[PDB]
Amino acid sequence: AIRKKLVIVGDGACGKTCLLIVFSKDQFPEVYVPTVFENYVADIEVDGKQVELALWDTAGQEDYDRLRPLSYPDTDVILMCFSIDSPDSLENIPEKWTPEVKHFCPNVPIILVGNKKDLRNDEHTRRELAKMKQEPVKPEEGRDMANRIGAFGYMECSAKTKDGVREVFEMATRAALQ
Amino acid sequence: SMEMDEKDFAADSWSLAVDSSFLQQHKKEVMKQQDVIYELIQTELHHVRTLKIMTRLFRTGMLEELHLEPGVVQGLFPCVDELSDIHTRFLSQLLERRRQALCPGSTRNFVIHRLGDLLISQFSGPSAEQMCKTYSEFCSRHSKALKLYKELYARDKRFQQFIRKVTRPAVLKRHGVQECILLVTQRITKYPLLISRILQHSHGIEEERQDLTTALGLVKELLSNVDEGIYQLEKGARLQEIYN
Ligand SMILES: CNC(=O)[C@H]1CCCc2sc(C)nc21
Repeated sequence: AIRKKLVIVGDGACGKTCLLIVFSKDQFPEVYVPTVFENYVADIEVDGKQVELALWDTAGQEDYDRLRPLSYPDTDVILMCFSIDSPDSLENIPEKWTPEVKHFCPNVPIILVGNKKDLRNDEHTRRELAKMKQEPVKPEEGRDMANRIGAFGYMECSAKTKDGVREVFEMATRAALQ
Repeated sequence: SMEMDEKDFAADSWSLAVDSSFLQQHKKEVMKQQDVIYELIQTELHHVRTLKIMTRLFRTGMLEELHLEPGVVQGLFPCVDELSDIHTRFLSQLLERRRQALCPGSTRNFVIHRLGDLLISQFSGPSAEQMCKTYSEFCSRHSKALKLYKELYARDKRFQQFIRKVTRPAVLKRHGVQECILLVTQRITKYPLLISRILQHSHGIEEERQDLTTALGLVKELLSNVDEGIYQLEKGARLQEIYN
């Protein structure tokens, strides 16, 4: 078993902490969803290979430009998150996060992950967004951004329903291994 | 950590830690506030536990078993004694506030109504100066500590055997030397997230809402000062590189 390091980056309301919690616990918390995520070491077996994957978050570090890069040393895979109910979080990806991740983690694979895909069919979400001349992020818009920034891949998941969560981390393990 | 404290914080939430008959007696909004307060203390207990692994297991273990060059162990774990003293004192006050709140005849049923006052004391005056001073020093030595760790693990056989031996137990799975250093650095930025969510459920008493609003502002002022005092130190960094 080899040791690989994954770091999840993205805006405050992109749902990155919820994604790490639902994966580390291996279910959606029924009694209390924690505010913070410390760290976790996942035992994953992808395509026959056994890997120890350390999971880290950048939550709380968004306004601290000299504290945040201390999370980057020795990263093997970057998860770049955005929320499908927030087209403004997708706009920050190419001009805010991508230049930073490429300077501190050159040559590291980046997977662009669209979170909260369940909200693409939420009526309250569509009503709130229409009041600001907006609509939930379309699948082709996510793929176009992942292409534009040179991502290893584009994936979608719902931390609330657990759909696509196992697959994002199995794929991240594969990217960390290449 | 000590067994008394581990059992008091073994549950996933305050609603699961207290007796179900005690829980039923409280309003939903109190339960929600108490769950976040329980998380603040539980993660502070874990943070203090990380600092004890760095001082007792790694640092002292290296000093009493290896023949490393003088000053090498200091470079691997900078400010760990000062950090452990700051956080063990803060945890001591958090645990004493919980213990005063326990019902008579009970070691698990409690409600913490006042917390802002304690957070204002921690994040103000000389205690805030010592946290600011210690974290600016720690976070500027973070990169140099990791590089030194990587050099020693790659070149010294006795260091490699020591690391493999003391980190072999399952309870140390996510607590290697590099994990402890990032766990410590990331800790300070978790406080505003925890305090803002406690504040979200503390509007019932106006004095409490105001004390937490002040404490939130104090933590953000401290984080801004720590962030401005950071400059990564490099092993063998020339003067020309530093002043340019
Ligand atoms: C601290 N900020 C938040 O939004 C809280 C309040 C709602 C519940 C959750 S889940 C999470 C990671 N944070 C929060």
